[PDB]
Amino acid sequence: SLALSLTADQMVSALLDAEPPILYSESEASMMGLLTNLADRELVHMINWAKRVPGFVDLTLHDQVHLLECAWLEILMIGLVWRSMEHPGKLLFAPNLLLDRNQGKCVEGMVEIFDMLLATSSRFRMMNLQGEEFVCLKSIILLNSGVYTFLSSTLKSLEEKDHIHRVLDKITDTLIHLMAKAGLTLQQQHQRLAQLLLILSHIRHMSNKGMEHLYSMKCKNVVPLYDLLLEMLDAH
Amino acid sequence: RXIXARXXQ
Ligand SMILES: C[C@]12CC[C@@H]3c4ccc(O)cc4CC[C@H]3[C@@H]1CC[C@@H]2O
Repeated sequence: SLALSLTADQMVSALLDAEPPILYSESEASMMGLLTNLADRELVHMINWAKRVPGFVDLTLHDQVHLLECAWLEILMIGLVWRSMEHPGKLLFAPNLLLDRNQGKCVEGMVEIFDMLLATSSRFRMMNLQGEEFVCLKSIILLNSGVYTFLSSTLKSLEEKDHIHRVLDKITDTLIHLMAKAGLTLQQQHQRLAQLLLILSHIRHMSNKGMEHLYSMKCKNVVPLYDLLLEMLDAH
Repeated sequence: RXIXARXXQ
C-alpha cells in the first residue's frame, strides 16, 4: 500500500533516486556484440531500478519478474532514446559510444530499429521531455507492459492486476501535477499526457521488432552469450 | 529458473 500515499513531489523524488547510473560501454557480429554487452550490463541496473520503483516490490515475486521480462527492451529504449535526445541523428548508447544511423546498418534489419529509436528521440526532443516526465513514463512502461499478459486465474493475481492500475493512475496524476507546474492550460496538460502515452505504444512496437531482431541474431549465433540478456529473450 | 530471479530476488 505504501505506493499510493506518496505525492507528485514525493513520487517524482523516488523515481529520481532510483535512476540507474550512466553505464559506459566497452563486423555484424561485433556491432551486435557491442549493444548486447551494454544491454546485458544495463539489464542489471534495470532490475535494481525496478525494485526501488514504488509499488513494485508490493507486486509479486512472480509478477515482478513478468513485468520485467515484458518491458525490459521497452525500458532500454525509452532510456536509450532519452539519452539520445540532445544528440539529433544519433543514439547515445553510452557516453563512450555515440552510434549513428548508418552504424545501424552494420547489422541486418538493425538500421530500421535505430530509425524508429531516433524518431522518438526527435519526438521527445521537439516535445521537450523532462526527466521527471521521463522517470514517470519509464515506470508506467514497466507497469503497463506485462499488465495484460498475466495469469489472471488466481484471485491473488486479480489483486495484483488492480493494484497496478491504482499505481499507474497515481503516476498519471504525478505527470499531471508535473505538467501543471510548467503552466499549461488543462488542454495543453492532458494534450500532453496523451502526447507521451501514445509514444509508449510506439515503444512497444519498437520493443517488439527489437525483440524479434534480437531473437534472430540469437539464431545466427552472432550475439555473445550474455546469460542475463539471453534469458530476457527466452521469455518471448 | 534464475539471474533475473536472483537479482530481483
Ligand atoms: C536489442 C538490440 C540490442 C540492445 C540495444 C540496446 C542496448 C542498450 C540500451 O541502453 C538500449 C538498447 C535499444 C536497442 C537495442 C537493440 C534493438 C535490436 C537489437 O537486438
